[PDB]
Amino acid sequence: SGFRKMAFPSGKVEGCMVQVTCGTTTLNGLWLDDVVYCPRHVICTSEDMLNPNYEDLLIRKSNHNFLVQAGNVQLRVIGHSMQNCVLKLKVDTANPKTPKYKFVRIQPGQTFSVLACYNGSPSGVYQCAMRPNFTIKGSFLNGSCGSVGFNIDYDCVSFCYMHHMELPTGVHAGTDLEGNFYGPFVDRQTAQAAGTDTTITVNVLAWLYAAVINGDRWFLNRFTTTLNDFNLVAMKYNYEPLTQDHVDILGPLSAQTGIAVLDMCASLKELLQNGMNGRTILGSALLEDEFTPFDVVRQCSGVTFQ
Amino acid sequence: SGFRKMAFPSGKVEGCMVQVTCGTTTLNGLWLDDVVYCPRHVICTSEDMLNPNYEDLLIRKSNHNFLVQAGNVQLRVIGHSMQNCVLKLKVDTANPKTPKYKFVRIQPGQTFSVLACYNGSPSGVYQCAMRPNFTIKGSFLNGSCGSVGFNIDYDCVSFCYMHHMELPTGVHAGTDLEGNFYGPFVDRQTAQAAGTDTTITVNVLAWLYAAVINGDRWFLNRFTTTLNDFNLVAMKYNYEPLTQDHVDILGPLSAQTGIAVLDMCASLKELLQNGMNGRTILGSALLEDEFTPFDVVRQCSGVTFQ
Repeated sequence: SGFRKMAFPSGKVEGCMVQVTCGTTTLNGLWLDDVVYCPRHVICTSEDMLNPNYEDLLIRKSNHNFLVQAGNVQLRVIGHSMQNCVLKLKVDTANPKTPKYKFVRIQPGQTFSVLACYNGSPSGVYQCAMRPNFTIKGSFLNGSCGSVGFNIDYDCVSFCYMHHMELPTGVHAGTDLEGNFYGPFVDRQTAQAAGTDTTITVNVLAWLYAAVINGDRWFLNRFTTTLNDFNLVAMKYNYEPLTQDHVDILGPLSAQTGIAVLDMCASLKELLQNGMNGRTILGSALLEDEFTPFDVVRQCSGVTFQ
Repeated sequence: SGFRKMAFPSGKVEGCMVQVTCGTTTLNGLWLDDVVYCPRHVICTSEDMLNPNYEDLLIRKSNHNFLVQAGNVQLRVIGHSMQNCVLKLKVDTANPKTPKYKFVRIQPGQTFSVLACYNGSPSGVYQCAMRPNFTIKGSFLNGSCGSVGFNIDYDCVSFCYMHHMELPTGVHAGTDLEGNFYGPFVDRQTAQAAGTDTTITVNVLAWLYAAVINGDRWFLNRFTTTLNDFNLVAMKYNYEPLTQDHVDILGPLSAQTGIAVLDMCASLKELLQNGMNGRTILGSALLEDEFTPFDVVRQCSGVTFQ
C-alpha cells in the first residue's frame, strides 16, 4: 500500500552528466554517444544575457573554448553546433555509460523525473509535471541549468526536458533535447509572463483513484454528473477541460475501483465547491495534479526498470 | 529558487540490489562486498508468518536453498547467518559496484531516500522520514521488502533502513542493516499498534525557514514566544517538544533569514491555533515535517555527490 511522489531511478542518467565551461560561465551537460548537449547560453556573460545575439556570440567561439569535464577527465571537443537553444558539442569519445535513449517532446500534463546537477555532479532527483502553461515547479539554483528531465521504459531513457531559466515568478522553464522551448519563453534575461496556471484535471482524477485504492475514500459522494456540466464547474476553478480521451485513459482505473469516471467527476465537483473542511486525501490538504493516470497504474502495480 | 521533496541519486544503490528467493518466497537483497542482506522472513511461508520460530525455520535451510539473482547471473551462497531480523548470505563474489558504505541507525525525525525494488530491480525512489513512532509513510507493494533507505555523503552511502512490514494501518516498519527493528515491531503477521504519530517540530520550523528563503513569507507574524510557552501549545497539537539542541540546529537558518528561532515558533504557534485559511506554504496546504534542517541547508546551497 501507500502512494508517494516517486521519481525514476537516476543511475542511468548520472553516467551522462558532465560539466561544461565556456569562458567563465559553467553549467551542466548531457553526454550521450560522442555528443554533449548543454544550454546555449553557456557562451553568454552576465551582460550578454540582457539581449544576446547567439549567432554572433557563437561565431567568436571555437572548439577549444568549451571545457567539457567528466569527473577528472577532460573531453576533447572536435565540433560544435547550435540546434535552436541547445549547443551540440561533438567529442572524440563515446560515453561508455550511454543507455538506450530517445529524445521525446512531452505534452502538457505529462510527468517526468528531474535530476538536479551542479558542476556536472548530481545533487538530487524529484518528480514534476509540464504545467499547462508549459512551466514546471522544481528546485533549481544557479548552475542547475543543463539538468535534464526524463522517463524510463524498462531499459530506455526518454529524455524530454533540459532546464534553461527561472522566470521572475520563481517558476522554471526549459527546452526539449532538440533545443525547442516549452511555451513562449526565450533564453534572455527579460521580463516574461508564464500565463494562467490551470490544473491538470485528468491527473487529479487519477490521484483520487489512487486514494480510493489506498483506503482513503471519504470524498466519494452520492452524486454523478455529465462531461459538459462538470466542465462548467471546472472552468470556474481554472481546471483543464476534460475530454473523452481523458475518460478513456482513466478506464483501467475506473474498472479496478468500480467507480465510473463521471461519478468521480461529481466527487471532484463537490470538492471544488465545498473545499475539504480540514480533512486530507493521501496526506495532502489540497488536490494534487502532478500524477498522471499511468503514474498511478505504474505505482499500484510496481513495474521495474533496468 | 524553488523547494521540493528531493531524494538522493540512487545510482550507487541500484548496483547493490539483487533478488533473493528461498523456497517459493522472494524479496529484494542488498549486495555489498561478498555478503547479501535481506529480511529474514524470506524463509517463511504464508502459514509461517502467523507465528514463526525463525531459529527452527532456519535450521531446515542450507546454503543451496537461497536463490540470489543479480540480473541474469546467479550468485553462489557459501554461508548464511541470522543477525536479529536480517539474513546475511555470504557469497563467493564481491560486488564490483560496491560503493563506500556504512551502516548507521538514524534517530527519529531524520530523513532518508528509499529505493523501492521488486525482484531485485529498482522501480522508483522517494524521500521519507523516521516518524517519532518509528514508522514511515512510504509506498510498498508485495515484494518490496528488502528495499533500503539511505543517505549519501559525497561518495559514501549511509544505509539506515530496510523495509520488512506493512502494519494494518497502511503504514510501514522495518529495521536497520544490523537487523534491529525501528520501534516495537516484530516480523510476524499479528496485529500491532504504531502508537501516537506526532509532528517533528524542528522539521516544520526548517520547512518554514525554506519558505521564507523562497519568497513565501506571509505566515511571518508580529509576535514572539518562549520555549516553555510554545511547547505548551505544541503538546495540545501532538507536536514534538522543542529543545535547545533543536534551536541550535536551526541557527544557520535563523542567521540567513534574520528571523530568530523563537520568533518563528510564534508564527508556527499562530498557524496551529488559527489554521491556514485556505492559503498555501510552498505549494502545500498543511505543515510539512519531512524536511530536516540539513535538508533545507543542502537544497538551498546545492551540495553535490559522486
